[PDB]
Amino acid sequence: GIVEQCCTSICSLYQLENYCN
Amino acid sequence: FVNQHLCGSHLVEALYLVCGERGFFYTPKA
Ligand SMILES: [Zn+2]
Repeated sequence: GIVEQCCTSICSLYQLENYCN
Repeated sequence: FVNQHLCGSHLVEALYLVCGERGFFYTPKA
């Protein structure tokens, strides 16, 4: 999911925002 | 913003910046 994606590949802050409460 | 490569604790730091007072859920795969 996002944890793996950000580390194996790349990820954007906009994608990180999907994890906020 | 630019795309980033974030591993281990460095991803939790990013989430903390992005979400702030809203809080977040850190859910790695098992
Ligand atoms: Zn480090």
